[PDB]
Amino acid sequence: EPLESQYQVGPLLGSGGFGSVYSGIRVSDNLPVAIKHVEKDRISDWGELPNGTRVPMEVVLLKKVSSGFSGVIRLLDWFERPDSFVLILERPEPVQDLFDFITERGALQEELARSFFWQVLEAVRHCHNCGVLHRDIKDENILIDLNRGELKLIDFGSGALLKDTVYTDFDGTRVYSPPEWIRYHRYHGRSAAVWSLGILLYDMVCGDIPFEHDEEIIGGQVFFRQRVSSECQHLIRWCLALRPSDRPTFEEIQNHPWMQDVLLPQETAEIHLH
Amino acid sequence: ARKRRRHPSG
Ligand SMILES: NC(=O)c1cc2c(-c3ccc(C(=O)NCc4cccc(N)c4)s3)cccc2s1
Repeated sequence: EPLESQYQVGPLLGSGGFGSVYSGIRVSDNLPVAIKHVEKDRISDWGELPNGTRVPMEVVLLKKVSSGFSGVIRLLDWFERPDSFVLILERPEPVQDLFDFITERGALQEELARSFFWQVLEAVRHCHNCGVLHRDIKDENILIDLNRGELKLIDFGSGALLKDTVYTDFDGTRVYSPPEWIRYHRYHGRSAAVWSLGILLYDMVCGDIPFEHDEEIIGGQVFFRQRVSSECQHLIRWCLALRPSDRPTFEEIQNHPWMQDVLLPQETAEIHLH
Repeated sequence: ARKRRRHPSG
Protein backbone atom coordinates (compact mmCIF):
# COMPACT_ATOMS: atom_id res chain seq x y z
CA GLU A 1 0.00 0.00 0.00
CA PRO A 2 2.68 2.64 0.93
CA LEU A 3 4.23 4.47 -2.13
CA GLU A 4 7.79 3.31 -1.08
CA SER A 5 7.17 -0.38 -2.11
CA GLN A 6 4.40 -0.09 -4.82
CA TYR A 7 6.69 1.77 -7.35
CA GLN A 8 10.40 1.63 -8.36
CA VAL A 9 11.57 5.33 -8.48
CA GLY A 10 13.84 6.26 -11.44
CA PRO A 11 15.58 9.60 -12.20
CA LEU A 12 14.18 13.16 -12.56
CA LEU A 13 12.39 14.12 -15.86
CA GLY A 14 11.92 17.83 -14.84
CA SER A 15 10.80 20.49 -12.28
CA GLY A 16 9.27 24.02 -12.16
CA GLY A 17 5.92 25.73 -11.37
CA PHE A 18 4.35 22.19 -11.70
CA GLY A 19 6.59 20.40 -9.12
CA SER A 20 9.29 17.66 -9.50
CA VAL A 21 8.62 14.65 -11.79
CA TYR A 22 10.52 11.32 -11.67
CA SER A 23 10.55 8.31 -14.00
CA GLY A 24 9.05 5.25 -12.29
CA ILE A 25 7.90 1.63 -12.81
CA ARG A 26 4.79 0.07 -11.20
CA VAL A 27 6.21 -3.14 -9.58
CA SER A 28 2.89 -5.12 -9.75
CA ASP A 29 3.09 -5.11 -13.63
CA ASN A 30 6.24 -3.04 -14.63
CA LEU A 31 3.99 -0.28 -16.20
CA PRO A 32 6.09 2.87 -16.94
CA VAL A 33 4.85 5.79 -14.73
CA ALA A 34 5.75 9.43 -13.93
CA ILE A 35 5.84 10.27 -10.18
CA LYS A 36 5.00 13.96 -9.60
CA HIS A 37 5.65 15.57 -6.16
CA VAL A 38 3.96 18.86 -5.11
CA GLU A 39 4.79 20.62 -1.79
CA LYS A 40 1.61 21.49 0.23
CA ASP A 41 3.15 24.94 1.14
CA ARG A 42 3.42 25.68 -2.67
CA ILE A 43 -0.26 24.75 -3.52
CA SER A 44 -2.54 27.89 -3.71
CA ASP A 45 -5.66 26.13 -5.22
CA TRP A 46 -7.39 23.44 -3.07
CA GLY A 47 -10.46 21.29 -3.86
CA GLU A 48 -12.52 18.38 -2.43
CA LEU A 49 -13.13 14.86 -3.89
CA PRO A 50 -16.70 13.40 -3.76
CA ASN A 51 -15.99 12.13 -0.16
CA GLY A 52 -14.75 15.69 0.76
CA THR A 53 -11.01 14.79 1.18
CA ARG A 54 -9.05 18.11 0.87
CA VAL A 55 -6.70 17.76 -2.19
CA PRO A 56 -4.86 20.04 -4.63
CA MET A 57 -7.28 21.28 -7.38
CA GLU A 58 -4.82 19.47 -9.72
CA VAL A 59 -5.97 16.06 -8.29
CA VAL A 60 -9.68 17.12 -8.58
CA LEU A 61 -9.19 18.10 -12.28
CA LEU A 62 -7.03 15.01 -13.13
CA LYS A 63 -9.69 12.64 -11.63
CA LYS A 64 -12.44 14.39 -13.68
CA VAL A 65 -10.50 13.95 -16.99
CA SER A 66 -8.82 10.55 -16.20
CA SER A 67 -11.97 8.34 -16.72
CA GLY A 68 -11.71 6.28 -19.97
CA PHE A 69 -9.23 6.88 -22.86
CA SER A 70 -8.27 10.37 -24.15
CA GLY A 71 -5.44 12.67 -25.23
CA VAL A 72 -4.84 13.50 -21.50
CA ILE A 73 -2.05 11.91 -19.32
CA ARG A 74 -4.15 9.93 -16.77
CA LEU A 75 -3.80 10.01 -12.95
CA LEU A 76 -3.38 6.29 -11.95
CA ASP A 77 -3.12 6.96 -8.17
CA TRP A 78 -2.17 9.64 -5.62
CA PHE A 79 -0.85 9.69 -2.01
CA GLU A 80 -0.73 12.32 0.76
CA ARG A 81 2.53 12.82 2.74
CA PRO A 82 3.00 15.16 5.74
CA ASP A 83 4.36 18.05 3.56
CA SER A 84 3.43 16.96 -0.03
CA PHE A 85 1.15 15.09 -2.47
CA VAL A 86 2.50 12.43 -4.85
CA LEU A 87 0.66 11.84 -8.16
CA ILE A 88 1.24 8.61 -10.18
CA LEU A 89 0.75 9.46 -13.89
CA GLU A 90 0.95 7.51 -17.18
CA ARG A 91 4.32 7.67 -18.95
CA PRO A 92 4.31 6.92 -22.69
CA GLU A 93 7.67 5.48 -23.91
CA PRO A 94 9.18 6.69 -26.10
CA VAL A 95 8.02 10.32 -25.56
CA GLN A 96 9.13 13.88 -26.44
CA ASP A 97 7.33 17.10 -25.39
CA LEU A 98 6.09 19.22 -28.30
CA PHE A 99 8.37 22.15 -27.22
CA ASP A 100 11.55 20.00 -27.73
CA PHE A 101 10.02 18.43 -30.90
CA ILE A 102 9.48 21.89 -32.53
CA THR A 103 12.95 23.09 -31.35
CA GLU A 104 14.61 20.04 -32.99
CA ARG A 105 12.47 19.82 -36.18
CA GLY A 106 11.70 23.54 -36.72
CA ALA A 107 8.37 24.71 -38.25
CA LEU A 108 6.18 21.61 -38.83
CA GLN A 109 4.72 20.69 -42.23
CA GLU A 110 1.02 21.68 -42.33
CA GLU A 111 -0.08 17.99 -42.62
CA LEU A 112 1.73 17.24 -39.30
CA ALA A 113 0.59 20.51 -37.64
CA ARG A 114 -3.04 19.58 -38.69
CA SER A 115 -2.77 16.10 -37.06
CA PHE A 116 -1.20 17.50 -33.82
CA PHE A 117 -3.59 20.48 -33.58
CA TRP A 118 -6.66 18.26 -34.21
CA GLN A 119 -5.58 15.88 -31.38
CA VAL A 120 -5.04 18.89 -29.02
CA LEU A 121 -8.56 20.18 -29.91
CA GLU A 122 -10.05 16.69 -29.15
CA ALA A 123 -8.13 16.61 -25.78
CA VAL A 124 -9.27 20.14 -24.82
CA ARG A 125 -12.90 19.28 -25.81
CA HIS A 126 -12.57 16.17 -23.56
CA CYS A 127 -11.44 18.41 -20.62
CA HIS A 128 -14.37 20.87 -21.22
CA ASN A 129 -16.84 17.88 -21.52
CA CYS A 130 -15.53 16.73 -18.06
CA GLY A 131 -16.04 20.26 -16.53
CA VAL A 132 -12.25 21.05 -16.53
CA LEU A 133 -10.45 24.18 -17.94
CA HIS A 134 -6.69 23.53 -18.43
CA ARG A 135 -5.62 27.27 -18.54
CA ASP A 136 -2.00 26.42 -19.64
CA ILE A 137 -2.28 24.94 -23.18
CA LYS A 138 1.26 25.27 -24.72
CA ASP A 139 3.79 23.05 -26.54
CA GLU A 140 5.63 22.44 -23.19
CA ASN A 141 2.39 20.88 -21.76
CA ILE A 142 1.89 18.39 -24.69
CA LEU A 143 3.68 14.98 -24.81
CA ILE A 144 4.06 13.07 -28.14
CA ASP A 145 3.87 9.25 -27.97
CA LEU A 146 6.35 8.89 -30.88
CA ASN A 147 5.38 5.22 -31.69
CA ARG A 148 1.54 5.71 -31.56
CA GLY A 149 1.47 9.29 -33.01
CA GLU A 150 -0.72 10.31 -29.99
CA LEU A 151 -0.54 13.70 -28.18
CA LYS A 152 -1.26 13.84 -24.40
CA LEU A 153 -2.04 17.00 -22.35
CA ILE A 154 -0.11 17.40 -19.04
CA ASP A 155 0.09 19.82 -16.07
CA PHE A 156 -3.42 20.73 -14.81
CA GLY A 157 -1.68 22.65 -11.94
CA SER A 158 -2.98 26.05 -13.30
CA GLY A 159 -6.45 24.68 -14.22
CA ALA A 160 -9.94 25.33 -12.80
CA LEU A 161 -13.46 23.87 -12.85
CA LEU A 162 -15.00 25.12 -16.17
CA LYS A 163 -17.65 27.86 -15.57
CA ASP A 164 -19.62 30.20 -17.90
CA THR A 165 -18.88 33.27 -15.65
CA VAL A 166 -15.76 35.54 -15.75
CA TYR A 167 -12.34 34.38 -14.39
CA THR A 168 -10.36 37.14 -12.52
CA ASP A 169 -7.41 34.83 -11.49
CA PHE A 170 -4.70 33.28 -13.80
CA ASP A 171 -1.40 31.39 -13.14
CA GLY A 172 -0.77 29.98 -16.66
CA THR A 173 1.85 31.10 -19.23
CA ARG A 174 1.59 34.88 -19.94
CA VAL A 175 2.83 34.59 -23.60
CA TYR A 176 -0.17 32.23 -24.31
CA SER A 177 -2.63 34.43 -22.27
CA PRO A 178 -5.23 36.55 -24.11
CA PRO A 179 -5.28 40.34 -24.52
CA GLU A 180 -8.39 40.69 -22.27
CA TRP A 181 -6.26 39.12 -19.44
CA ILE A 182 -3.28 41.46 -20.18
CA ARG A 183 -5.52 44.59 -20.41
CA TYR A 184 -8.38 43.91 -17.89
CA HIS A 185 -7.34 40.87 -15.70
CA ARG A 186 -10.64 39.22 -16.90
CA TYR A 187 -11.33 36.33 -19.36
CA HIS A 188 -13.95 33.64 -20.14
CA GLY A 189 -12.68 30.03 -20.18
CA ARG A 190 -13.48 28.82 -23.72
CA SER A 191 -12.53 32.05 -25.57
CA ALA A 192 -9.19 32.24 -23.60
CA ALA A 193 -8.52 28.53 -24.51
CA VAL A 194 -9.13 29.35 -28.22
CA TRP A 195 -6.61 32.26 -27.98
CA SER A 196 -3.95 29.87 -26.48
CA LEU A 197 -4.72 27.38 -29.32
CA GLY A 198 -4.10 30.18 -31.91
CA ILE A 199 -0.67 30.79 -30.24
CA LEU A 200 0.01 26.99 -30.32
CA LEU A 201 -0.97 26.58 -34.01
CA TYR A 202 1.27 29.59 -34.97
CA ASP A 203 4.05 27.93 -32.89
CA MET A 204 3.64 24.64 -34.86
CA VAL A 205 3.67 26.12 -38.42
CA CYS A 206 6.22 28.97 -37.72
CA GLY A 207 8.57 27.17 -35.25
CA ASP A 208 8.05 29.67 -32.40
CA ILE A 209 5.24 31.64 -30.69
CA PRO A 210 4.24 34.96 -32.34
CA PHE A 211 4.35 37.23 -29.21
CA GLU A 212 6.89 37.72 -26.36
CA HIS A 213 5.77 41.19 -25.04
CA ASP A 214 2.43 42.50 -23.61
CA GLU A 215 2.30 45.19 -26.39
CA GLU A 216 2.49 42.41 -29.08
CA ILE A 217 -0.31 40.36 -27.36
CA ILE A 218 -2.70 43.42 -27.29
CA GLY A 219 -1.48 44.96 -30.65
CA GLY A 220 -3.54 42.48 -32.76
CA GLN A 221 -0.93 42.08 -35.60
CA VAL A 222 0.16 38.54 -36.62
CA PHE A 223 3.29 38.55 -38.88
CA PHE A 224 4.08 35.12 -40.50
CA ARG A 225 7.86 34.42 -40.30
CA GLN A 226 7.41 31.12 -42.26
CA ARG A 227 5.45 30.10 -45.41
CA VAL A 228 1.90 29.30 -44.16
CA SER A 229 -1.10 28.53 -46.44
CA SER A 230 -3.85 31.22 -46.63
CA GLU A 231 -6.37 28.78 -44.99
CA CYS A 232 -3.99 28.14 -42.03
CA GLN A 233 -3.24 31.93 -41.66
CA HIS A 234 -7.04 32.57 -41.66
CA LEU A 235 -7.66 30.00 -38.82
CA ILE A 236 -4.73 31.40 -36.75
CA ARG A 237 -5.86 35.08 -37.20
CA TRP A 238 -9.45 34.03 -36.26
CA CYS A 239 -8.25 32.22 -33.04
CA LEU A 240 -6.18 35.38 -32.26
CA ALA A 241 -9.09 37.85 -32.71
CA LEU A 242 -8.57 40.67 -30.10
CA ARG A 243 -12.33 40.63 -29.10
CA PRO A 244 -13.10 37.25 -27.41
CA SER A 245 -16.63 37.16 -29.00
CA ASP A 246 -14.93 37.34 -32.50
CA ARG A 247 -12.98 34.04 -31.85
CA PRO A 248 -14.26 30.75 -33.31
CA THR A 249 -16.00 28.09 -31.20
CA PHE A 250 -14.26 24.66 -31.04
CA GLU A 251 -16.96 23.55 -33.57
CA GLU A 252 -15.96 26.39 -35.99
CA ILE A 253 -12.23 25.48 -35.59
CA GLN A 254 -12.81 21.76 -36.40
CA ASN A 255 -15.18 22.69 -39.32
CA HIS A 256 -12.53 25.12 -40.73
CA PRO A 257 -11.33 24.20 -44.29
CA TRP A 258 -7.67 23.96 -43.05
CA MET A 259 -8.71 21.21 -40.54
CA GLN A 260 -10.30 18.77 -43.10
CA ASP A 261 -8.79 15.32 -44.06
CA VAL A 262 -6.74 14.96 -40.80
CA LEU A 263 -4.34 11.98 -40.58
CA LEU A 264 -5.13 9.22 -38.05
CA PRO A 265 -2.58 8.99 -35.16
CA GLN A 266 -0.98 5.77 -36.58
CA GLU A 267 -0.65 7.40 -40.10
CA THR A 268 0.94 10.45 -38.37
CA ALA A 269 3.51 8.16 -36.58
CA GLU A 270 4.31 6.19 -39.83
CA ILE A 271 4.68 9.31 -42.09
CA HIS A 272 6.29 11.87 -39.72
CA LEU A 273 7.64 10.22 -36.49
CA HIS A 274 8.99 6.71 -37.48
CA ALA B 1 19.31 32.47 -35.28
CA ARG B 2 16.36 33.97 -33.25
CA LYS B 3 16.07 32.89 -29.54
CA ARG B 4 13.31 30.31 -28.79
CA ARG B 5 12.76 29.75 -25.05
CA ARG B 6 10.40 28.04 -22.58
CA HIS B 7 8.19 30.39 -20.47
CA PRO B 8 7.46 29.54 -16.80
CA SER B 9 3.81 29.48 -15.59
CA GLY B 10 3.08 32.29 -13.03
N1 LIG C 1 4.60 18.09 -15.25
C1 LIG C 1 3.69 17.14 -15.39
O1 LIG C 1 2.55 17.22 -14.93
C2 LIG C 1 4.09 15.90 -16.11
C3 LIG C 1 5.24 15.69 -16.81
C4 LIG C 1 5.30 14.35 -17.39
C5 LIG C 1 6.32 13.75 -18.18
C6 LIG C 1 7.54 14.50 -18.52
C7 LIG C 1 8.16 15.46 -17.80
C8 LIG C 1 8.96 16.29 -18.59
C9 LIG C 1 9.23 15.74 -19.81
C10 LIG C 1 10.06 16.22 -20.95
O2 LIG C 1 10.00 15.64 -22.03
N2 LIG C 1 10.81 17.32 -20.79
C11 LIG C 1 11.76 17.51 -19.70
C12 LIG C 1 11.99 18.94 -19.31
C13 LIG C 1 13.06 19.66 -19.83
C14 LIG C 1 13.27 20.98 -19.46
C15 LIG C 1 12.42 21.59 -18.56
C16 LIG C 1 11.34 20.89 -18.01
N3 LIG C 1 10.49 21.50 -17.11
C17 LIG C 1 11.14 19.56 -18.40
S1 LIG C 1 8.41 14.23 -19.99
C18 LIG C 1 6.14 12.45 -18.61
C19 LIG C 1 4.99 11.73 -18.30
C20 LIG C 1 3.99 12.30 -17.54
C21 LIG C 1 4.14 13.61 -17.08
S2 LIG C 1 3.02 14.52 -16.13
